[PDB]
Amino acid sequence: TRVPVVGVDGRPLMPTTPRKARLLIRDGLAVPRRNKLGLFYIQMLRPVGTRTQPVALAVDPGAKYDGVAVASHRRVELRAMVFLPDDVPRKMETRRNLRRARRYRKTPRRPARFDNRRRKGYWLAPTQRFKVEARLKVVRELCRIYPVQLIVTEDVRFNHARDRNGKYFSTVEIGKTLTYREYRKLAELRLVEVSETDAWRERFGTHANDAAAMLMGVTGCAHNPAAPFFVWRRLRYARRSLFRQNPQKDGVRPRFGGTANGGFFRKGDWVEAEKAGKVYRGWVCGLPTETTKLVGVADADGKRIGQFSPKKVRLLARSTGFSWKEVA
RNA sequence: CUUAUUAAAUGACUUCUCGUCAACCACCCCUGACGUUGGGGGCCCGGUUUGGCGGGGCCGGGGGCAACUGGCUGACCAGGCGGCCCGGCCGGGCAGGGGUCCGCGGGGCUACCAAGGACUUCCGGGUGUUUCGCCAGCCCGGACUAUCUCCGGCAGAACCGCUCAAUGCCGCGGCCGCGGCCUAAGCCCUGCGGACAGCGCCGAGGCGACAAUCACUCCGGGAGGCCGUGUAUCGGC
DNA sequence: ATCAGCTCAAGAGAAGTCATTTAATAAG
DNA sequence: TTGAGCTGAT
Ligand SMILES: [Mg+2]
Ligand SMILES: [Mg+2]
Repeated sequence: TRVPVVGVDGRPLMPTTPRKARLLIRDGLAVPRRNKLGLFYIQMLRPVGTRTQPVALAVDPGAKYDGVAVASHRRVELRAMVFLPDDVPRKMETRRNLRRARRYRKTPRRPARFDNRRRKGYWLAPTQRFKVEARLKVVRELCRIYPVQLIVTEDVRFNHARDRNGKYFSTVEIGKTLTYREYRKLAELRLVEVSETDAWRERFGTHANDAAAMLMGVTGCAHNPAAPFFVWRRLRYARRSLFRQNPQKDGVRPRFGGTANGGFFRKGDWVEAEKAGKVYRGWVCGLPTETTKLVGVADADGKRIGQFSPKKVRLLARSTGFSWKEVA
């Protein structure tokens, strides 16, 4: 196991051992820290030598989930898996339907204006902006704590003109130029063909393994089966839909969404909670209200653990946007 | 790299409307005290007529066992903002004057650096869970008309409403000698009648930050290399 | 008097037109 | 995807 180290100037250093991590914290020379992805690291409180060896990052994008791996010049140091749960198209469809009904029943007749709705600069649909921004944040937060010098990614391609079914390629092809533009600001980029990915996978023998095979290809590092495996997913909430849509008996509409409501906790926050004499660490599914004076907490995969008394919940970290999960 | 063809992804405007909830009126049915009056119900699902969607009229079945419906009004983010009015920037409010589409008609103009506006361009504003902050989308104002972006109609077409359905037809110029004259189904303005609204616009979308984040093994507070600035997988024994 | 376990319901669609980004191919 | 209702228990 290795602990990432970050210098007083904000550069990543080379990773150190857990023993050095312990003693640097104990002696007060460095502060322990967690990344936005929850990865533990240490920030120095002293200048130290800045010499580092090569480190490379690989990202193998999928539609539903991605593989990520980090390798030193010697070995793979990390494997990870990233989930993006495809929530935005339904949310935009429901918002569109509600807008259409609202305008129908609440506005006069209005002119149809569709001929000249020009778009200025580069454009992406909200779903593709969502997935690009998530993948960029993952990469950008990995490059924050590791001395990444090279980014490796497969350049997905599909012949849409000859096969109509290609949905799960379109969702990853679209937005690639913005991704590649943003990648090159972090580190030098090596694009990889799908055939090269296949060849390296078959040579060396969870899709983080495929991203690791792209590393073993480009940089020749050894495989590391003992490397830790992490699961990360973007947190999803009902951000502005404050109430349920259909009026129920006597015309009531129950409240639904909102990430903040003037309380202490907020839905993205990471918390430790007690219930039935047992301790849980999780993320705030639900907020206290005048009637429902409980905090809903969910596990790393987004399923609610339960509802908790607000006295028994301790705030660990405010919303990072991600959950995290180490796989034993 | 410009333009085009095919195919995916998912964003916008508009029309038509389902779905949910609530109140009142009219009619019908079961049942109760003695036609007056009182409790409750009058519901669903599938098929069909159309190019298609929603009403309506038919066909059939379920579930009740009681046969099986009309009219009309209000609500579906919380709220925010603009126009104008009344009282004294706070309180209350929608009278006036605006917005769009359709039918018939008129005035001025022009043939693509068009007619001359704006879903063009530039600047700015409203809205957009919030602890703070940013963005997408929509809408609006002023300044020009921006290094150029955009501007139509008929049939099919009906039991009704809407719709550029598949398809078919027209206009996107004509005439003369690059230039000139003329003229629209194109551009600007506008009259009378009808439709939507009852004063309008935006509200169910994406995200950043937060030090409360103190780890990993292993013993029973400590251990899990010393040095090259107490980083290092690189170098040194 | 309040903690914990278990349960419940939850808005959706046709059509006209238009617009980006990413393929494979044209033609310049 | 999340607030809220209901019950049993101490
Ligand atoms: Mg707000
Ligand atoms: Mg047609």
